Amino acid sequence: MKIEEGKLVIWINGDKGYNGLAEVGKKFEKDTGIKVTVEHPDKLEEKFPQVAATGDGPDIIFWAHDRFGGYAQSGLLAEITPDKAFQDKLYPFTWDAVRYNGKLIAYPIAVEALSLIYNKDLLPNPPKTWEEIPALDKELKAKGKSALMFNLQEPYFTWPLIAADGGYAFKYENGKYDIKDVGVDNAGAKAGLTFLVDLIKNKHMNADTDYSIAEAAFNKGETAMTINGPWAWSNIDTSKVNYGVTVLPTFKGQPSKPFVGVLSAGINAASPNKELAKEFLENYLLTDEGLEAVNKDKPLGAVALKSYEEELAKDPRIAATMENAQKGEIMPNIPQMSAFWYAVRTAVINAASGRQAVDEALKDAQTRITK
Ligand code: NA
Ligand code: NA
Ligand code: NA
Ligand code: NA
Ligand code: NA
Ligand code: NA
Repeated sequence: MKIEEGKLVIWINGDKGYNGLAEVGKKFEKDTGIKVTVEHPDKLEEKFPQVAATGDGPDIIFWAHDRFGGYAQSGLLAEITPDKAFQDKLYPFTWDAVRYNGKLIAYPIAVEALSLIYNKDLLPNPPKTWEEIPALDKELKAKGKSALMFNLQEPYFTWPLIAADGGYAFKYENGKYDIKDVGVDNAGAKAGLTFLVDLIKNKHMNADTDYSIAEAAFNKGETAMTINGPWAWSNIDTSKVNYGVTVLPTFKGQPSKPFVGVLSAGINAASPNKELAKEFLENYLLTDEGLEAVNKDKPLGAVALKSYEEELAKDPRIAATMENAQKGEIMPNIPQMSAFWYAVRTAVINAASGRQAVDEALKDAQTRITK
């Protein structure tokens, strides 16, 4: 057949633990006699919709859930059939990330979100609120340091604060998103962006701080805190910096709302191996031993499977990742989300520089996203 019956071909990106996944496949092959081939093609997220559109490609694809919206719109993904008992083995918010048009189209694997990263030697008790941070910065500036540096140029990094007091991208209801219910220019978003702009106006942050500056400042020990994700941990210079990772600060008593990415496993709609793929994903990969094999190769971060997350969370960085993810916002998987990134990027830049008042900046963004 076009996709070969009686084997599994799996695509996963080259920055994931594909050797560990291959070992899960080897266990599957020993139990079933079914060959499992793990591949990590370049540009696989672009290749997959091309080959799957002709009924070809891998049996299983692994990618962040938000890309699977577009795949599901094109009918590239099988509706999966986990029973209710299996569903109860994963944190319930992860299933929401893999619903499209009401139907489950993938298995959640792992969970990623921003956290507050802090220098224990500069700040052994990091702030629980954003409101504390101006006064803390003044104290640290007096001793030659700063409180907080993070990427202000990209809304992925500023949204956690902007949205804390009631902002949101699109309202989620019943496995679907309301494209008319956008939370970009409401009073909560205005409050959060005002607080951010005030941090800049009061000289606690510089409006041109980007990813490079924040990472370098924190790694040099110049700033007590940054905001970044699990991809950054390996790069933190632990020779210079005894760092911790914790829950993001609250604003107006409300948690920060980082976007959540859920690494997910979809089954090709054209696969003749859908029962094999289900068996592999449910009863080999989504087990403590299967996730351990992948994680030992390249860390997954926090995971969707409760039994293994409860083990991983002995690492406080992973516990913090999951806490911030549970309080955060699943990234919408709908096409209108592309309008969100560029509209909000523009709004925050214009607000932080003074080109636009906060209110008019967010109003213009709201209009574009809802057009
Ligand atoms: Na194999
Ligand atoms: Na406090
Ligand atoms: Na448990
Ligand atoms: Na264990
Ligand atoms: Na005002
Ligand atoms: Na409006």
